Amino acid sequence: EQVFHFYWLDAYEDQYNQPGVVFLFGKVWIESAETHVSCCVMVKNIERTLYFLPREMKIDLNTGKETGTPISMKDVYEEFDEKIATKYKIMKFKSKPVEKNYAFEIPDVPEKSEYLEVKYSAEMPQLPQDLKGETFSHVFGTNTSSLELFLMNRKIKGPCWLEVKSPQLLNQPVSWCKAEAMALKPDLVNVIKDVSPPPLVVMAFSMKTMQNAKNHQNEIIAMAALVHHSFALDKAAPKPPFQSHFCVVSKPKDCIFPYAFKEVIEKKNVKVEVAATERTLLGFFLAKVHKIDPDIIVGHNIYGFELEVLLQRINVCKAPHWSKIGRLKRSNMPKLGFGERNATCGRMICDVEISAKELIRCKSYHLSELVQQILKTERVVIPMENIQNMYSESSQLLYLLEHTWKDAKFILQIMCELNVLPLALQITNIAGNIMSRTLMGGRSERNEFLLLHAFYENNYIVPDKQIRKKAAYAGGLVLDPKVGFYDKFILLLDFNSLYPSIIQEFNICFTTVQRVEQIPELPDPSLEMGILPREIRKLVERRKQVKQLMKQQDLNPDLILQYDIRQKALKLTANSMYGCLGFSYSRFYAKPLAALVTYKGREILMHTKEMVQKMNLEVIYGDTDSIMINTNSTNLEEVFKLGNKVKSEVNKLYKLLEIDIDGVFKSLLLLKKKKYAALVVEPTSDGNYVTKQELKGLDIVRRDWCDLAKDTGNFVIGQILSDQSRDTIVENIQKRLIEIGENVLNGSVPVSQFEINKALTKDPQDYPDKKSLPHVHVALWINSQGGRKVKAGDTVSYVICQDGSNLTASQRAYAPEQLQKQDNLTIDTQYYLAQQIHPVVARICEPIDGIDAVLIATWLGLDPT
RNA sequence: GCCUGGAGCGC
DNA sequence: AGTCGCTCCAGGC
Ligand SMILES: Nc1ccn([C@H]2C[C@H](O)[C@@H](COP(=O)(O)OP(=O)(O)OP(=O)(O)O)O2)c(=O)n1
Ligand SMILES: [K+]
Ligand SMILES: [Mg+2]
Ligand SMILES: [Zn+2]
Ligand SMILES: [Zn+2]
Ligand SMILES: [Zn+2]
Ligand SMILES: [Zn+2]
Repeated sequence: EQVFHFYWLDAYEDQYNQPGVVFLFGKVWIESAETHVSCCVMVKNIERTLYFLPREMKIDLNTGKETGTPISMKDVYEEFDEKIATKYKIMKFKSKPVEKNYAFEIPDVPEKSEYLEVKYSAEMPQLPQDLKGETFSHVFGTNTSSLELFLMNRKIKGPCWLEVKSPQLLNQPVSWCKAEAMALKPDLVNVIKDVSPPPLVVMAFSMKTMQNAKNHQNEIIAMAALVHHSFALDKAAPKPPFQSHFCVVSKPKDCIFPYAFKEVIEKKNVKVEVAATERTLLGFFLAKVHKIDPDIIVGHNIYGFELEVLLQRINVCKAPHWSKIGRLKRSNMPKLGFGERNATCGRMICDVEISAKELIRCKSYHLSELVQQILKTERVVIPMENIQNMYSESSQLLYLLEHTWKDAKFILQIMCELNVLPLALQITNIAGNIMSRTLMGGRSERNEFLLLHAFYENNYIVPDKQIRKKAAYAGGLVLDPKVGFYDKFILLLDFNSLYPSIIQEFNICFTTVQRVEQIPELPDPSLEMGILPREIRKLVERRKQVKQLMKQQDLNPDLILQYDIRQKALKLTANSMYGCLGFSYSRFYAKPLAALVTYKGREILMHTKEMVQKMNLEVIYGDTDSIMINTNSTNLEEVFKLGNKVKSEVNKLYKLLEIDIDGVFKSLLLLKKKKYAALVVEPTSDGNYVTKQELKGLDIVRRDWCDLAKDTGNFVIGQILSDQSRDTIVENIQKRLIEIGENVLNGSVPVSQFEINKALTKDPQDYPDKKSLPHVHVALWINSQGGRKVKAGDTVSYVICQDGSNLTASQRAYAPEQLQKQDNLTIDTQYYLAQQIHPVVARICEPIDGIDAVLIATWLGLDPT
C-alpha cells in the first residue's frame, strides 16, 4: 500500500459547489525540515446514506389501500431500484439490510426494526424528506451533510491523528498549505490514538483604523502581530507566549510620515515595515499570514469588527490574494460570522472577547476592561482623533505603533491566562465537533454533536437536521425568604450536580421515557441505563476529577483559577445537556424530558425542606437545589457537626443524589429571592477562620448602575455585615452618605464613576421606541459618528447630562467623551443622587432598623417627597 | 396597579 | 440559537 500520518484541526465543506467532498486542514511532519508544516487533505466521494423503513403490509399508491401481501427487504430493495431510483434519477447505488434502533419524535417508527440502508453519490439528486412508497413508510438521512456523515462514520471526535491510506496527488493546488493530498474514499481515513499531538502555530494580532479626512472610510493604518511556532495545547502556555513578531504602518493618503522616521526606526531597531499605501499594508499582512501559516489567529472583537473591516478594505484597496487569510484558495470574496468563518476557512479564529464572555463575567468585555480584570494592568486608550496629530511627529507615530503592539501582547496574554485554547480542545474532544466552531461560542451545537456520536455509536437512527422567549414548562422552585439580617451562623447546603444526577438517578433518556403539557412517567426501575444518563454521567465524572485536583496540596493562585474555570465549564456543559432537551430548535428537542427533570427537582427540594424542618431546624431560604438554615448557634464546630448531620440524613434517601455543605456564613443580609449578601466562613487552623464577603444578585453586582452607586452600596453592606453594634453602624452609614452627597455636588467625583453600562439586545437600528432608551441612543451616536460600530451584544457606556433641554433623564444620555469634550453638557447630579444612589442604598437598608427611604434622601440632600 | 417596551441577574 | 425564576426601570393610562 502506502500511508501518511496527518493531524487534523479544521474541516470544511461546500455542499453546493463540491458535494460529497470534505476538506480537512492540519499538520504533517517533514523529517528533512525537522518541523511540522500545514497540510490539506481533500476527502472525496462521501456518500449520502439513507435508511428506508419498511411497511408491515404493502400499499397501492393509486388507490391508497393495502393489498394483503406482507413486506420483505427484497420488496423494498426492488421498489427503490425500479420505481424510486428511476423516477428520481439515481444512476448507481448500493444497498443492504441493517437493524437500527430509534427513540425520537416521529410516530409510527418502531424501537427496533430492519431497514434498507441505501448509499449513493452526493452528486446525484436528493430525495424528498417526506418521501413514502408502496413498501416503505418513511426514509431517514435524506438530507445529512457530507461533513456530519464523515465525522460520524470515521468516528472523528475533535483534533487528532489520522492515517490516510492510498493518498493521491492533485492536478492543481487547492489550498495555501505546504502539503496536500487527496483521499478517494472516506474509509481510507482512520483515527489512530498512539502518537502524541503536535504543537501549533499561534498568531495574535491587532490593528488600528482612522476615519479619512473627506470621504467616509475606515482606513487601516497599523497592525501588529506576535507569533509562536511551538505552542502546545496539552500543556502550560509557553513562556514567553511568543517567539517573534512584526508591525506595519501606512499613511492615510494626504499625510506624510515625519522625516527621519525611516532612520528613527533603523536607530531604535524595530521590526516595523512602513508601507506607502494602505494597499501595500494589506498586501504585506496577508503575505506574512501566508508565510507564517498560523493554525490559530487570535485577536479581540475579530468576528464583530476587525475581520469585517479587514476584508472590506482588502476589497476596496483591491489588495492581492485575499484568500491567503484562509487556507483554501478561492476567487470570490463573500461578505455580511458566516461569510467570515469561511473567509478564514482552515485557520481557527479565537476571539478573546467571545471566549471571555463564555469563561468569566465582567461589566463589559472591551479590551481595556479585560486587561484590567484579567491581567491586572492599565491599558492606555488612543482616540481616533488624536491619531492624525500623531503623524505630524516621529515619536507619536512611533508611540501609536508601539501601542498597537501592546494590544496584541495583551490579547495573547489574556488568551494564555484564561487558558482558552487547551479548554477549547478538551471540550471539542468531548463533544466530537469542530474546534473552530467551539471557539465561536454556543452550547447547542456541541451538545448535538456529543449526542449524534453517542447514538451512532449505539446503532440508532438519529433525527434529520431541520430547516429571550417566554418559558414553556415549569422550572426550579425558589423558596420564599425570611428577610432580614442575621448574627448567628447560617448553614447553606446544596446538591451536587442536581439535574445531571436526577437524570441518572431516575434513568431519564429519550430511550426510556414514554411521551408524545403533561409530565411523563418515571420508567421501569428495571430498564437499563439509557444513552443520556451515560453521557451525562461522564461529564459529571470529568468535573469531579478536576475538583479533586483543586483540593490538592498548595497550588499557584493562577493555576487554581484555571481549574475553577475548567470545572465550571464542565458544569455548564452538563446543564446545557439538560437545557437542550427543552430547546425548541434543538435537533434532540424533547420537552417532556426537560419537564420531568425539573419536576423531580422541585419535588426533591420540597422534601429536603420539610425534612430539615422536622429536625426542628429553621429554613430561611432555598433556590432550586439549596437550603439555607439559621442555626442560631455561635459555635462553629457545632454548626459543622449539624451540617454533616443533616447531609447524612439527606443523602440516605438517594442512590446517586448527594447534598453537601456549600458554605457557612458568619452574618447574612437576606433581601429578596436570589438576593443576599454575606460574610463567608473560611476555616484555617484550630477551628479558627477568616471571613470573606460574598454578594448574590444585589444591585452592586450589576452592570447597569454607576460605580458611584455601587461603591456606596458596597460600603453600606460592609457596615451592615460588620461586628459593630447596630448603632455604631447606622451612624457610620449616615456619616458616609452625607459625605457622598457633598462630593457629588462639589464635583469631587471622578467622571468615570458616573458611567452606566447596558448591553444592546439588538442592533441600535432595530429599536422602534429608540429615543427614550439611553443605551440605544448613545450607540446610535457612536455608530453614525465615527469608526467602530456598536452592534447587538455590545455593552454601551453612557452618563446622564444636563442639556438645558428639559427632557426626561432617559432622553439626556451621552457618551463619556461627548461630555468631557462638550461645554453645554454637564453631569446631572440631581439624577445620580436620586435615581442611582438613593434606590440602591434604600433597597439594601430595607430591613435595617433605623434607616429608611425618606431618611436616606435627606442625607443626600434631596427633597424627601 | 396594569400594560408595553427595555435591562441581566440568579438557578 | 441550552432551560426557567425574579427583580428593576421608563412611561402611558
Ligand atoms: N447555568 C445553569 C445553572 C443551574 N442549572 C440548574 C441545573 C442544576 O443542576 C441546578 C442547580 O444549580 P447549581 O448552581 O447548584 O448547579 P449544580 O447543583 O448542578 O452543580 P453544583 O454541584 O455546583 O451545585 O440548576 C441550569 O440548568 N443551568
Ligand atoms: K429599614
Ligand atoms: Mg447544586
Ligand atoms: Zn501509522
Ligand atoms: Zn445551587
Ligand atoms: Zn423585556
Ligand atoms: Zn413606572
